[PDB]
Amino acid sequence: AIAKRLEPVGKVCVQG
Amino acid sequence: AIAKRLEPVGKVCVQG
Amino acid sequence: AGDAAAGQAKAAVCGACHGADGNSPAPNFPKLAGQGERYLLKQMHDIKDGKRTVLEMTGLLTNLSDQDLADIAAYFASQKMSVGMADPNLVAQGEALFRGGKIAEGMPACTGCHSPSGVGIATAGFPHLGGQHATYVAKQLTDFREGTRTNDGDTKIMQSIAAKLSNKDIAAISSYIQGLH
Amino acid sequence: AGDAAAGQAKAAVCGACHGADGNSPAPNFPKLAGQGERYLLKQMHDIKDGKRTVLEMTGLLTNLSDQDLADIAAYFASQKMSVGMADPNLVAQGEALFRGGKIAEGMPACTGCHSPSGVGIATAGFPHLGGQHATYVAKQLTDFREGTRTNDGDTKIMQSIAAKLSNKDIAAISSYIQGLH
Amino acid sequence: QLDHVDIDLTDKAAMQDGARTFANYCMGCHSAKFQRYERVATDLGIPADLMMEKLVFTGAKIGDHMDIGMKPADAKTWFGAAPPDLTLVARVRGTDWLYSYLRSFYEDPKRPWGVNNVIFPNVGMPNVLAPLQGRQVIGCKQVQVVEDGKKQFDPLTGTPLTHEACDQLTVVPKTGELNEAQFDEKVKNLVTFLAYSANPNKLASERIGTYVLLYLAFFFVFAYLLKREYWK
Amino acid sequence: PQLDHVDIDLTDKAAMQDGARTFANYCMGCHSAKFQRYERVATDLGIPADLMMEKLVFTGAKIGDHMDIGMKPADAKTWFGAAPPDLTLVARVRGTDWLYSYLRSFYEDPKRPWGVNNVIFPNVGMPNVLAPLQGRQVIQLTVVPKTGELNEAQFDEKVKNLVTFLAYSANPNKLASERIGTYVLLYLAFFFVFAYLLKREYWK
Ligand code: HEC
Ligand code: HEC
Ligand code: HEC
Ligand code: HEC
Ligand code: HEC
Ligand code: HEC
Repeated sequence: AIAKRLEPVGKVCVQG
Repeated sequence: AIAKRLEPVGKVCVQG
Repeated sequence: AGDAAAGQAKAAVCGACHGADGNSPAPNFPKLAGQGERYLLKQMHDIKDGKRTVLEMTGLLTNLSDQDLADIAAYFASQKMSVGMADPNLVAQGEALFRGGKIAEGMPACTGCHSPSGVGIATAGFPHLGGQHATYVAKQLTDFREGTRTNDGDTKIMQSIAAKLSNKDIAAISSYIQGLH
Repeated sequence: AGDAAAGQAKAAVCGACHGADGNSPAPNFPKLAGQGERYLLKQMHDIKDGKRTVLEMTGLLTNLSDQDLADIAAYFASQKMSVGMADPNLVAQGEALFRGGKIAEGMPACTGCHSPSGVGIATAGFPHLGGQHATYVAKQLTDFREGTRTNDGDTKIMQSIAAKLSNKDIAAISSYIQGLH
Repeated sequence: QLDHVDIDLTDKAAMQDGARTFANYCMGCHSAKFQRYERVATDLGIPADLMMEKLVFTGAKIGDHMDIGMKPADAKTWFGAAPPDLTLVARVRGTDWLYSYLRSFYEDPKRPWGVNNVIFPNVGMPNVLAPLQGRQVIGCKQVQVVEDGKKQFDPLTGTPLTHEACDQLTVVPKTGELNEAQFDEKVKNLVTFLAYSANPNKLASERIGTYVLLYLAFFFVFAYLLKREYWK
Repeated sequence: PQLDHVDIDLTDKAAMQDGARTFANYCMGCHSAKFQRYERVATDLGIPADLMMEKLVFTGAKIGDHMDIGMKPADAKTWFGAAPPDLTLVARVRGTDWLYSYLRSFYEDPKRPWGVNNVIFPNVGMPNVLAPLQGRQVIQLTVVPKTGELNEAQFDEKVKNLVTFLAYSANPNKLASERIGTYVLLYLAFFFVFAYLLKREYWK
């Protein structure tokens, strides 16, 4: 619950 | 006199 | 403001290098899709006036008027930049640099002026970064660091910021930005 | 310790690149004349064991024993490094960096470990710098900064120091070192 | 004219969302250097590992201050004004001012960053929440009709009766991730976190003060009896 | 260890200027003098401000700045195994005799990390940075002939001038102190007679 609330805004798409 | 007394040790050769 | 509808027609010549929609396929050509219209127009004017030197664009903007440039910038800003992929071996360091910067070296995080998602601030002219080719981003960071690119203004925002990035830092952050969304 | 007399005969093969007396004519080859014996021997052993990679030296030291390397180092140390000229447009910045380092960035001045005149500290293994080819010094600083050269030890003395040098700083300091004596 | 916001410092979820917003959209330029990640995690109920993973982006330790890489002098050169430390900004400006300021950015081409602020005219801050709010402009939109405080709502639907006004902050449709209510809640959570940061002792202060006042009432009863008696 | 006595003259402006030159060139590479300012050193040594900036300020600092250096203490401690201490007060921490004996007691010891040891400071982490001037000194300490720019007498003067500057740096107020103290003591002797006479008059 807290972890979802605190998710960083920037999402990075990584190879594999 | 003081200028000679305080001359920096490192001497550098420069083009021209 | 420019007209995206007419810019699409006017931007066909550009699509040779940047792609039809502005999503260039080659890493060395930057993606213009989704880039801030203000930033795109500023870059095009700088390249016209020689403030930014792009040899591949020699004479391509000289014949385009201010309204044509505005239309092209609006058309490219109306698109969506495709998101690349970050190198797993570099994503950690690049993410740390992008989100946190360097407290010790006093380098800002990129998330302030460029959004945490890398979309930039269109009104402020801060360019969209997320999804931009890693090669192009690394080249721009190197150019800012070495003073090759100086069209960031008298304040030298990016010249100063890139002065604090090493080559490994530049590569890692470019790789992270390539996959940032 | 090595014998300079025998080293002269043993060092003839090296003179092809580094010069008969160790004062190389080509900028890319370092001058070995007047270099610290301890530093020369350390570099020779590092190149032998792969701690330092010199492709042009591949296999040249494999057949030379410890005593032969000591003799060559002693011979080269007995010589006097020739002094080049510094670029007038770079001598000011290079001199400033060499004598004062960077207070704000925390980069040391080079005059401590390398004498104010660049003669190094022979006993401590700090190499003689003054008069060394500007191109070679720039390459060494770049390798230290990029981690390409890591034979400076676990303390990473020169890697840490060169991490704080820019390309322009490296160029200016290399020119000054070339002119230094 | 500021807009009132009812900020609940006992809402851990709201403060957590505000802290996330601050760490992502705000710490790029603004520091919270008078405040430690460890204390923020303890007060917001965030596990230390979770705080490290989710809110500490600068490589600092849990006990370190919320410092950022952007130096005040560099940022003053770049923006024309140094982004102030935001640990105490809720106390400096108040929560209502912050709530109105973060929702009052509107496009203004005459300005260096293309935006201006109703609350803070000619502010040097770029509109960094534009992706969330969307494009906001000084345009024409429907505003509730008011005549000398005679505010008209719809008796049946309970929604406002509106007339067009042509000098209002209007968000261009389909330009931001969040609608007006969602961005309102985002800004409310951010201002709640800032209010906590400015005064992290508020709840403990109220508890301790309640106990102190109870004790002082007890002691007053005894002292008053010892006075009125002994004055006979 | 046994130290060599050196007579330090803090009124010798030329000697202190030579010592300041030696400190700026050979010592500020690793050591800071961060508790004194270039401006005050120039004023006390009789060095013009422009001359001080040109000849002794190598860090790009202003005349009024502390004599700071780029080498940070943590980095130097990592590199040398020991942090080069700030030398502003070293003449008070160690004394001029100890400094004079220490800077002349470096000899070659291959077992040491920097190839040198010191009689005064055994197993010291200092590289022998004045080896170019003194020459190769080996163990009783003897200098290998034709290995340094200076002979024993010329190097002793160089160390003496450097130690003299260090002596001044530790105590920049000594000359002004002895001047003021003379007048304070003269006044107190003058005041004592009046106080003594006043006491004698009353105690009759
Ligand atoms: C979360 C997105 C943010 C909040 C909340 C605030 N900021 Fe900023 N900011 C920036 C600058 C250059 C200034 C100075 C402008 C000027 O002085 O004219 C500011 C100012 C503020 C203020 C005003 C505080 C006051 O006492 O007047 C507040 C309340 C504030 N900011 C809150 C720059 C930036 C920035 C760089 C791109 C970012 C990412 C943010 N600000 C983010 C937030
Ligand atoms: C290949 C011949 C090109 C064509 C045709 C066009 N552009 Fe391009 N452009 C090209 C390169 C190799 C680069 C990168 C230069 C560098 O420093 O690496 C660019 C760059 C731009 C930019 C800057 C983008 C940014 O900074 O994010 C813009 C805004 C731009 N180019 C615009 C543009 C327009 C309007 C064109 C048609 C008129 C066009 N480009 C064609 C190479 C080429
Ligand atoms: C050309 C084929 C070479 C011959 C023959 C020898 N060396 Fe050399 N050396 C060469 C290069 C290109 C370099 C620089 C490598 C780099 O990283 O840029 C060197 C370097 C050295 C060094 C290091 C000197 C220094 O300043 O650190 C030493 C000590 C050295 N080489 C020794 C050496 C000896 C003993 C040789 C004969 C057996 C010899 N070199 C030959 C290229 C060439
Ligand atoms: C880096 C190459 C140095 C330069 C150049 C000079 N010094 Fe040094 N110094 C250095 C280190 C690493 C140390 C610590 C050694 C240890 O084992 O602790 C020192 C120490 C001194 C001291 C001792 C002071 C004390 O113990 O309180 C003195 C007196 C001293 N250094 C003097 C000195 C002088 C006069 C120099 C120029 C001639 C000089 N140092 C240069 C590192 C380096
Ligand atoms: C504050 C304002 C910052 C921050 C903290 C960073 N950058 Fe960015 N940047 C900024 C501006 C005003 C510009 C425009 C420059 C111009 O007008 O010529 C840029 C541009 C870039 C670019 C070039 C983008 C492109 O050419 O398409 C890059 C690659 C870039 N900036 C990267 C970058 C990184 C990695 C940062 C953190 C280390 C960073 N920036 C921070 C303004 C600002
Ligand atoms: C003290 C520690 C210093 C500082 C302040 C500087 N250097 Fe120098 N350096 C040092 C060591 C121990 C070594 C040996 C590296 C090894 O064993 O591989 C070096 C070496 C160099 C070299 C290489 C020279 C050559 O290859 O012949 C260069 C070019 C060099 N260092 C340059 C340099 C510069 C420019 C400095 C000031 C910015 C500097 N050093 C400081 C030890 C130390």
